[PDB]
Amino acid sequence: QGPAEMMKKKGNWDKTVDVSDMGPSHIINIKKEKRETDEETKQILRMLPKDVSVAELLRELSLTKEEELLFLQLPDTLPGQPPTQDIAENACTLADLTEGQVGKLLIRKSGRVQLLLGKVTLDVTMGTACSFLQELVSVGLGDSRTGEMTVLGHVKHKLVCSPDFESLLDHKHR
Amino acid sequence: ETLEALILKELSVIRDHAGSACLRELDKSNSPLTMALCGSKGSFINISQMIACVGQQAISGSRVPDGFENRSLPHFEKHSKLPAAKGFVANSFYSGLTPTEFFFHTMAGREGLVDTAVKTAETGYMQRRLVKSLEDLCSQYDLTVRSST
Amino acid sequence: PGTQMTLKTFHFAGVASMNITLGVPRIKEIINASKAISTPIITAQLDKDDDADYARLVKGRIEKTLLGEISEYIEEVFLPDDCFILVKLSLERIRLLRLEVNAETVRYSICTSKLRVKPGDVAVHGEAVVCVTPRENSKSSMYYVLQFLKEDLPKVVVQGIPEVSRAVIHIDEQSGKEKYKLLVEGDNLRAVMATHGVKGTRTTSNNTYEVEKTLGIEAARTTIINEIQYTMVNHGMSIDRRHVMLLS
Amino acid sequence: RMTVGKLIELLAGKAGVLDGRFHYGTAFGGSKVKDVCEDLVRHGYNYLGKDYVTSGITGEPLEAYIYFGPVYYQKLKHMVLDKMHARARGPRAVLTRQP
Amino acid sequence: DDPVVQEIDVYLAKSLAEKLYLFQYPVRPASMTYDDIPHLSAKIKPKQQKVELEMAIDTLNPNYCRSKGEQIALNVDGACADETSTYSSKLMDKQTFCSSQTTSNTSRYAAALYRQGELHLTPLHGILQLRPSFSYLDKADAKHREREAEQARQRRVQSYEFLQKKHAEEPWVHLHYYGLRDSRSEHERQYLLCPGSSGVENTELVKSPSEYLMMLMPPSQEEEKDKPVAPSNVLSMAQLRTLPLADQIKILMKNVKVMPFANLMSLLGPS
Amino acid sequence: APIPTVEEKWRLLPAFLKVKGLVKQHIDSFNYFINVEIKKIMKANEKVTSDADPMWYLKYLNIYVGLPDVEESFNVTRPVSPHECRLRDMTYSAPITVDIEYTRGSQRIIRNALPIGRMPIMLRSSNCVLTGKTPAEFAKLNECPLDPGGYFIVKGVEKVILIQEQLSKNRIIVEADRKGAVGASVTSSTHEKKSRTNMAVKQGRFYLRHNTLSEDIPIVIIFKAMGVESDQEIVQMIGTEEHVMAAFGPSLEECQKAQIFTQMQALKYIGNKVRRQKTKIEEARELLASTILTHVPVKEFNFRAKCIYTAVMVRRVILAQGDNKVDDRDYYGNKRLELAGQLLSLLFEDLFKKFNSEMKKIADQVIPKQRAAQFDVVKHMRQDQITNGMVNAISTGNWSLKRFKMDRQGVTQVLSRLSYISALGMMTRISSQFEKTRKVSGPRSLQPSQWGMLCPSDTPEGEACGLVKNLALMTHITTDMEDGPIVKLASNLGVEDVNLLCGEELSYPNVFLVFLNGNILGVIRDHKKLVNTFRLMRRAGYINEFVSISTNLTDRCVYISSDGGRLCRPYIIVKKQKPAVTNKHMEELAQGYRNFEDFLHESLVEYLDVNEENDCNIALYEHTINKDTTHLEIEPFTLLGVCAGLIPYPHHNQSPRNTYQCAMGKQAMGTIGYNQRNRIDTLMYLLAYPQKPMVKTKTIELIEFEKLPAGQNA
Amino acid sequence: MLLFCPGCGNGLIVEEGQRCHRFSCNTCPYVHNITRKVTNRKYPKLKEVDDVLGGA
Ligand SMILES: [Zn+2]
Repeated sequence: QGPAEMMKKKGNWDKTVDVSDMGPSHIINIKKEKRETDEETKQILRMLPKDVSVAELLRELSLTKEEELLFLQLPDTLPGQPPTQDIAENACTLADLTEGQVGKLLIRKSGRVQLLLGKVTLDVTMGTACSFLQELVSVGLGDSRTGEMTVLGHVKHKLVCSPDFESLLDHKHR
Repeated sequence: ETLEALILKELSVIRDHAGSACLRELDKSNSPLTMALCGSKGSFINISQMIACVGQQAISGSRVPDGFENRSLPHFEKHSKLPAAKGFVANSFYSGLTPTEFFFHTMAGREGLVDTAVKTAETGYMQRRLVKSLEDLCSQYDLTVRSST
Repeated sequence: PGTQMTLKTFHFAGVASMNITLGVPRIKEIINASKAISTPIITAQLDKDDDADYARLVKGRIEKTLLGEISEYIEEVFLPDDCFILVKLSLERIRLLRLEVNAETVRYSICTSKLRVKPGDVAVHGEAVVCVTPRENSKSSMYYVLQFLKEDLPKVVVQGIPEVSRAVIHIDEQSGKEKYKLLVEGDNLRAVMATHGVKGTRTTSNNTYEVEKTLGIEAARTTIINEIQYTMVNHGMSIDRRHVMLLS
Repeated sequence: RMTVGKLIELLAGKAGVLDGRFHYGTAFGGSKVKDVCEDLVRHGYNYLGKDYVTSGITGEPLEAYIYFGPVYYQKLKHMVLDKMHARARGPRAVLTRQP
Repeated sequence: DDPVVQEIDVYLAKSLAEKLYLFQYPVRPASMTYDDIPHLSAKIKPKQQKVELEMAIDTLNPNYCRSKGEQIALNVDGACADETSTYSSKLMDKQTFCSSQTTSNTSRYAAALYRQGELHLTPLHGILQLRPSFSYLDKADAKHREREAEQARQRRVQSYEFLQKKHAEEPWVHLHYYGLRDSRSEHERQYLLCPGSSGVENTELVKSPSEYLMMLMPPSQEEEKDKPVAPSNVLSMAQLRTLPLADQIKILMKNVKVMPFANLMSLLGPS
Repeated sequence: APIPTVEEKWRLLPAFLKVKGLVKQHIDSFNYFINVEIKKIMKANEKVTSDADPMWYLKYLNIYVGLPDVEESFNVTRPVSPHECRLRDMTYSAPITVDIEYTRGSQRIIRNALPIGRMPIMLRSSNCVLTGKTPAEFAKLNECPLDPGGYFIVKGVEKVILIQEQLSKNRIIVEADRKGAVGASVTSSTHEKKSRTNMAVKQGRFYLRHNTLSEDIPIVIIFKAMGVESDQEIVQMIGTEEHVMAAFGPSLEECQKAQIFTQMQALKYIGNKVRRQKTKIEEARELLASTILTHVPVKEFNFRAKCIYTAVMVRRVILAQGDNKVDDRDYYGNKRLELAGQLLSLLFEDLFKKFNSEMKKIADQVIPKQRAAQFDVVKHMRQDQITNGMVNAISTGNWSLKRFKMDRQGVTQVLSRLSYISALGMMTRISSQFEKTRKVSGPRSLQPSQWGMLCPSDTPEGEACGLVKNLALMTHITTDMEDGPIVKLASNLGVEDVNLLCGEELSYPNVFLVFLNGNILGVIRDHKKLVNTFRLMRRAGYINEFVSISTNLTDRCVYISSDGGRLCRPYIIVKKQKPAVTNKHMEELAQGYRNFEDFLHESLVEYLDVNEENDCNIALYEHTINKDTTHLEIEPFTLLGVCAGLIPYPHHNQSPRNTYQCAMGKQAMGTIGYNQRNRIDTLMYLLAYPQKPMVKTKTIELIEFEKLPAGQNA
Repeated sequence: MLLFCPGCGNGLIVEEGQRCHRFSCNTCPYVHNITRKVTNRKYPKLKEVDDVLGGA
């Protein structure tokens, strides 16, 4: 039994100096030291789960309906054409696309997530979560030498976008 | 190892009784039998392979090791341990072997055939180092053994 | 002989383990008389060959043991005013092992080959747990050397022969006697002979150099001939003994 | 040595010559002995290739039957006319004056 | 199984395209942020965009060894000279961070903001990692060391010095810091909410899947090594691509000697 | 009830053999060389530059190789046959000419016809007389229709360039030393950079070894010098596994004891340690930039890529402690083959470079000063050098590529004309590197990776047993790839650049790496969908059919291979418990409508590399197919080679008896060709009345052996 | 067990604390003062059963 084997160590070791609320003994709770994992960074005690994209959207939409920042990875080309530029070798891209409503996203029975893209459909998948921190900013460069900067928020999760080549070559087999 | 000892045990029993269930059915005046009785050429254990069943083809005294990832060849499932998948060959030289059996058996043949030259590599230099230290000793007329001095 | 030999498989002395080298390489090593050699097997005889538990007990007395195995738990300990290394002893295991040890025996082991530590640095609280204190490094390294110490002491030997690796009880079945005998590997004969229980006057080593070092050259002359004949016959080639007696 | 294929080849070649056909012997296949054996009896030969034989030195029949058939034999480049050699006292090397 | 749920629309905003930059600290676990820390100066080199920060840190607090701070403060700067002093005070009240560029092309990456029923997208003008500066040891070493103390052609185009001169040619552009707690943040965050209706047919995204495949993964070779007149052995079931029919039958009839026509249109196609 | 067997599968073997197969390795490799490789190698050295006088230069613009012809005593020429060369001791060769431009004070002097040297021609290659001829017009050249080709004629003696076998390059491997201590090493070979790198763990902390340093150097110091200044990064790049970091932990104490913590401190610390012939900073930095782990690419001073490379290799060492087992030294997936083309190309590079530079020597010695008027290069543009080098290398049989620093010998052998078989069996031979220099003793034996690629039962009697070997009867050796498109597919399919990640990510068990030819690409999830996407695109035929993909789930890495020199073999594709091929297809092939290539694009067969052979399952005979099958075996007897194919019923004999016959077929007296009476050879054995065997194999009908028989029926 | 400085990210080291012992950064003034009792767990392996029960 734990305590029974523990008694002899209990008889000697159980001293501590955590009651010393003074300079060369105190710690401020915000300035914790660091262990290698964010989850493990709970070192001063006073006493990962799995998820799927559909569920994440479901929480952000129903269980707590609140806006959040994301970051996504785009495939090299979109199923249009370089607007009035006619490819040299420049790929159709989102960088210069027009503002406003542009498309939709849909998820299926059994949880398959896909992105409606005009005539075609494209698959989206979640990237890798991380312990460390990321933020989004912008700069008001109003003058040639000086300006002001703004931070908008912190990104939570990131995604990749990828067309399913199987559903692409099936239109007419090569 | 406990398992594998039981495996080789059973397989050896298969050959022991297969040969046993062959030697008694052979006629007298059978030729391999006559040449193996008087002992000039062959052995009983040899007749059994040539008629009844070729044995577990051990490599260096072990079952054939896995060459690919967790299997000896693609033709068998990963982590498989069944007898055929680790060297056992069920055919005799009379029915003729099958591709995997032929490949495993030729692996065991080459292992030995590499040896004959090599096992002469050390033998020569024992033959030298010994005689080059000991060829001088001779037996004298007073029945003692004396060196050159 | 080195040419006619077959060198067949399954040489395990009937215990399906602890095989040794044979034939050409073995003889090549016997005759070189190298003072160091692999597979240093040693045989020994018991006081009573049917006393199974006592055979195990002497096995325990002779086998090498470490602080890191006689204990199921060890921990570094940090306190706001002290730092020290703690060990928790496997009491029930020691009973099961029939090991002739006590907590303080570690203390005796301590201060040997461990660089300036003193017995007073060790606090033997009781039968269950014992602990040790660090010291100021004072040069070439920092006080936090605790880490190196903490992972090093578990390695220290506490009981048994340092030079032995493992020992095996061999059993027999023949009608003459169904008894036990002790087989040991490790290159030091003098130690195994110097214990209670072992019938030391019958102990035998396979490597020549040790038996020469302990019993004199006239015992070496006999170990050669035993060894060569043993390996020849355990292959199965017939060489007249007068032909090997000259060589020895 | 265990060369069974040499026992079979001598049989299949016999049925081939008697019937006018070349028999395949590929690996992991080829003509089967269970089947060649019947082509012999069609011509009046024993279904396992061993025949009667009479001794040419005595004229009285042998006591065993003998295994006759056609086998492919291939002659090799190592002839003995090229290998005999014998020296009495020929030339010598200059540096170390032995033969 | 049909796309039966969560049919959210998508929108795009260009208002912040050239303004968005992404900053992260690999050394900072996500469980706390720098909201409480005043950044005392900020800087950018817009050409070859690269970023430096400067911020304050508390000193009176128990997790600060003020004695150590003073002792190393006397060393990182000139002990009593302060020619290029980084701290007028004798204590480390500030730190500085450096940044590292992450990629040479940010075009394939965009920021996304989720809202109930709508998604808004905008590209990223840059992504830089952030580094804590360790240079104070370097200048302590420099202080201690200094206290202790035509032309021929070259093949040095790949020089470190040349690219450092190119880097040094750009002076540092400074900015005024404003934290996330400033109403400025929301005042500008609304710009990403682009105007528009719920859904309109896009001018782009017109190409067909087969077309989308071909220009997605174009032929690596733009001109074929040999002609389809079969100067070398060539496909037969994959009908010759442009060969005139009268020559197609010639190709087919060099293979087979005789042939009733009724099976041909399977090879040349029913059309 | 069994699946109905497609009995006509064996027809595919003649269809494969009538294009690929025997002797075609040598012919194809030389054909590739003289037609696309010579042009690149000249392109790489297109211009030479003067010592003075700006805008003075001499330029090559194109180069040609012509067709074989002979000198004659009146600077006049005629074409020659192979046999006129055998009878006259001449050398079967074709002139090399270039279209040189050189400066004259006048802005140009064009040229198109200029003899720069001579090139020996391989028989039956695209530039020889014999190619494309018909058997009835062979007789007029005195040549024999059946002759294998693929060899050279030099000074009148037929010579062969044996297939060489190399170990794979730019590929990490961990091993245990003789002392038991673990280690790792790679050979970072670019076109010339054969320099090695190595690391050691000799005491419980990790260190590097090099010829470039005078001592050994631990890991963390170099990690600091590389631009990783903080300690928090290391546990990221190594992983958060507690026992892994616990093992690693002590390997940094000896570093952090030394008060070197910022990159330049490290640099000046290592800079003083270089084996030279403060500046030590830059001297160390260039070293760390160009000469260490060179095969891993980096843009200028973005060291991150090779940082992770060291991290991953070290991680493997850590897990080597948990389990000592490693990949065998001779697993054939890790061994590459060199043919006539690669060998010859490496020689012509050094010889051409040395020609150009020596021309520069004589030019520099006169051009600026030694005359009042400009010199002309035609007074020195000489052409015996290339000829001498080429012929001497092929005839003598040993090369010294002193730029590459290799001085190998035994590259050529005279073609044994003992019989018909000895010639063929010689053409498919392989030699090896060891050559009894070390007591390896292991590689002599047969490994199961050799299945079907190499003949089991063909290896020489005596001491070289197991060193020399022979190609199987159906096997292709792949050529090198230009690496263009395949990177794009991964970039789109879901890879995430490691440059963008922190290092914790490789720790999760739910992520995989992806490499390409030993080079790093990113990080992937759901490796399976990558493999399915790749094979589905390769079957329909976008990517090249010889590209291969494979996985190793213990290492959680996915390997992409497109390099040349690794063997491949065809198999039928099977799906849903039934083969793709059908009896109707096979009838059409017999009738001649569809040929082998059609089978390739209809996704009915495909090539499997030995490295990818590991991951699939193969059924031998169709009646053994089950749910897990992924291919099928076309014809099992192609496991056997060319000389092992004369033995009837080999699967009945005891194998040592089949090895001995595999070496007496190469000695039986027989017939040699149809022109056997016209050739004057140094020694030639013939039989008077040869007969064809009564029991005959099927390989004995593919090689047309019973047209040139070597025995009698007794 | 390794521990890193929040101030500068480098591994923290124990030192002779003035009142209570101390982790301190080797370079930056960030420090950490030991309040609680703390240990780390090893749990080494023991001997197998075969020859520990065999022969009693
Ligand atoms: Zn720190």
